[PDB]
Amino acid sequence: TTVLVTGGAGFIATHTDIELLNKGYDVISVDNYGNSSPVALERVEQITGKPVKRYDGDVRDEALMERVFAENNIDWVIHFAGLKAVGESVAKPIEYYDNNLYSTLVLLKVMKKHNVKKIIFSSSATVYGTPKELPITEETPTGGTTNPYGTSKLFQEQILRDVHVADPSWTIVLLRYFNPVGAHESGLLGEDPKGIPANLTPYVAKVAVGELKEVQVYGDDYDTPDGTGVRDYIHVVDLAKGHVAVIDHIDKEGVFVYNLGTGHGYSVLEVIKAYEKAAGHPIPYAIKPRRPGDIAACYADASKAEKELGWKAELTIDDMAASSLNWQTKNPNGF
Amino acid sequence: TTVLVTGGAGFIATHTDIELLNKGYDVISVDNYGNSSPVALERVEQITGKPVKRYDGDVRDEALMERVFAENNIDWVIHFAGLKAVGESVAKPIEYYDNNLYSTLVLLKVMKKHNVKKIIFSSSATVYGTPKELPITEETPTGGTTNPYGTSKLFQEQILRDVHVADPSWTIVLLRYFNPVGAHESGLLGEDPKGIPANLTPYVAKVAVGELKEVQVYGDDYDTPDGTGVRDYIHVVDLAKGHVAVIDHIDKEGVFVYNLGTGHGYSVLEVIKAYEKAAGHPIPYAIKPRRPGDIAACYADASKAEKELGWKAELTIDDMAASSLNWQTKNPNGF
Ligand SMILES: NC(=O)c1ccc[n+]([C@@H]2O[C@H](COP(=O)([O-])OP(=O)(O)OC[C@H]3O[C@@H](n4cnc5c(N)ncnc54)[C@H](O)[C@@H]3O)[C@@H](O)[C@H]2O)c1
Ligand SMILES: NC(=O)c1ccc[n+]([C@@H]2O[C@H](COP(=O)([O-])OP(=O)(O)OC[C@H]3O[C@@H](n4cnc5c(N)ncnc54)[C@H](O)[C@@H]3O)[C@@H](O)[C@H]2O)c1
Ligand SMILES: O=c1ccn([C@@H]2O[C@H](COP(=O)(O)OP(=O)(O)O[C@H]3O[C@H](CO)[C@@H](O)[C@H](O)[C@H]3O)[C@@H](O)[C@H]2O)c(=O)[nH]1
Ligand SMILES: O=c1ccn([C@@H]2O[C@H](COP(=O)(O)OP(=O)(O)O[C@H]3O[C@H](CO)[C@@H](O)[C@H](O)[C@H]3O)[C@@H](O)[C@H]2O)c(=O)[nH]1
Repeated sequence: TTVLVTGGAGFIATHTDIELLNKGYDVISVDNYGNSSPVALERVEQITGKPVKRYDGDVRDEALMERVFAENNIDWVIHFAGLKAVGESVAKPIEYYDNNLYSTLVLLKVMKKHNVKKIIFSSSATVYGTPKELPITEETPTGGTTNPYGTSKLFQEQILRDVHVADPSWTIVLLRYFNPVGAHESGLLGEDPKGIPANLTPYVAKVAVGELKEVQVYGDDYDTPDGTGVRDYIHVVDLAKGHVAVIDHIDKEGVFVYNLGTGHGYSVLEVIKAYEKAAGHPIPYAIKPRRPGDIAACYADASKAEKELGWKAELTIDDMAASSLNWQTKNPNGF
Repeated sequence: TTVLVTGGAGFIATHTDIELLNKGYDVISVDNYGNSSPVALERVEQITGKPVKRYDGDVRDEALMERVFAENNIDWVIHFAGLKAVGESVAKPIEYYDNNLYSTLVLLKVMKKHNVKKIIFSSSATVYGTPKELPITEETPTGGTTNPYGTSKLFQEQILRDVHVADPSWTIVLLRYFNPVGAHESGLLGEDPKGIPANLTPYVAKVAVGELKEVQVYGDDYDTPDGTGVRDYIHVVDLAKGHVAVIDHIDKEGVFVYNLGTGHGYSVLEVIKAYEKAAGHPIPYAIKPRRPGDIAACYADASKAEKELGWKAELTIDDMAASSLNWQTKNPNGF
């Protein structure tokens, strides 16, 4: 079984690539390295002793995607390629919509043309907006999105649902990830965005090891116990394993929806404290204004994925922080 | 004042082009003639005695759109370019999403780059789905869309709203058209799609003049008085005049929303009867199964546009049918 992994050099993709290769799948990557390094795929190969067939370029490049499908016999696609910062999306809506919607559309066109009709889409807790109830289930209504990123994910979900209406031989798996953190136990791979990290934990990891000065806490006036945002952090290895469980268990047509989270919510301040415990020293932080697009609190009821896929994310916030720092200590400037 | 009219050779665009030119605006067209003829723009020029500067090609062609903006000093854009059949959209979602979303995204990118920040978007009563109340106002909730076409219009509305969040110097006018019908009084221009017409009235006009055999009535089991779909038909000339009223009256930043309809709903059977009255003979029809994506009934409360723009659509269903047949009798195979 061959899996095409778009954005295949990114944070969640590289961890997924490991888990797929360890389970004897063959893996192909396409990535434009806008938020990642080609060295990450070298590390996947190092960890697994298995090849990743690498293509360099943009998922919106129809000629490139045509080559990918013409040169390979692909069974499944996992579509990670996307821009993913809630705050940046509010400021750069067209960059987000172009990248995120048009990558999906070009990919679907090529997949249809080659009759490859099994996709896992990297969707997001952001599709629930300000959650109608907590914890969030797959029955919690979507919509009320607060930022173009989240809107783009909900749009993409609908586009995919409409592909299945028009051709019900498709298998569409909408995985709504919550907030992955951490690194493969080896410390040879981890989260390495380009520029200043937009996500909380890679920023915190850099402050812990002295590569950035001060954690910027975006808002302390949310309707949460300590005022800072609450999220369901999931170890990136657990999330990666979730993808293998889908491909292991779903071999029929249909639209399938799963929340992938732990069910444990942690505030920003609690995350910093988990890193302080892992580092053995204070990590400087400052209270800053709210970031546009952020909501107060979201976390998952992932019962459905446990029942249907046999999968649960049990690595802890301490496992996340420790594995993160292990990577960052060994690789303080990343790749 | 120069207006770029994308889809500028289409049904509603060509009527709008006339009304703009008669009011002393300068008009530029870009169209790929997927559902129209270049001859239509010759007829606009004939009617008005004014030029239409013509570009041939696709709004998704960034190099073409760059040329359009580099070669001309554009004040306003009216974005008509789109695929527009509810039923076809259910069967061809990716064609619809690609054409409709990516044309908009390429256009916005170029407009931003040239600091042209005034747009009228051709939106649709379909954004209301199955209407929460009748008649529909601009306060009627959107969503519940029943077909990828309608979904694509609601998506585009949100993309445009997000452009204004990111740069509130924009003027965004979302015009939700109901169902335009009819032809310029000259009969030298009218509705001329390529292929078998997907809309009701061009099909009915062709059956009336013997160019098609039988009106296909899609469903007679809707929750309406006679069982057939109910719509708010608006004379295409009134709708065209609505666009001039926007540009005449709105010269400030902001997001502005208008329903453009008559407030008079007519069933399919009533439309056929209006054409029979205009033709002076029966027009054969048959009851057929429902078309995917169609809803029972929608019509507009257009009070807001009357107050804010001084505009009302008062041409009648008889004016629509008669002007339609006048065009079709003079041009039985269109252009
Ligand atoms: N918290 C999370 O990190 C989280 C949660 C839910 C969903 N997601 C989604 O999961 C996916 C992956 O997230 P991640 O944390 O691994 O981010 P990431 O930035 O590390 O990975 C995405 C990758 O896609 C690549 N890419 C982006 N657009 C591309 C394009 N047009 N063509 C080719 N390559 C492109 C980037 O270069 C990068 O390697 C994204 O779609 C994201 O929205 C992430
Ligand atoms: N009842 C109606 O007809 C109605 C109601 C509400 C909204 N609308 C919207 O109004 C607009 C115009 O409707 P119309 O009835 O004039 O249809 P139309 O098909 O006559 O006009 C649209 C035009 O756009 C052109 N076009 C389509 N995609 C293009 C692309 N990518 N690049 C260049 N040109 C392209 C076509 O060739 C055509 O000339 C559409 O966006 C439609 O969705 C129509
Ligand atoms: O430097 C930072 C970064 C973040 N935060 C806060 O930390 C929390 C998590 O923020 P972040 O890591 O930016 O993640 P989210 O915005 O919750 O979004 C992530 O999680 C979503 C699913 O929940 C994914 O879809 C997104 O792609 C991914 O970026 C939020 O409360 C932020 O306000 C800070 O205080 N400082
Ligand atoms: O051959 C036909 C065509 C249509 N209908 C019916 O006639 C009505 C109008 O149909 P149609 O002309 O296809 O228009 P709509 O589907 O209502 O959509 C039009 O009106 C929308 C705004 O209401 C626009 O956004 C769309 O682009 C435009 O195609 C509907 O009840 C249809 O079921 C028939 O019975 N036979």
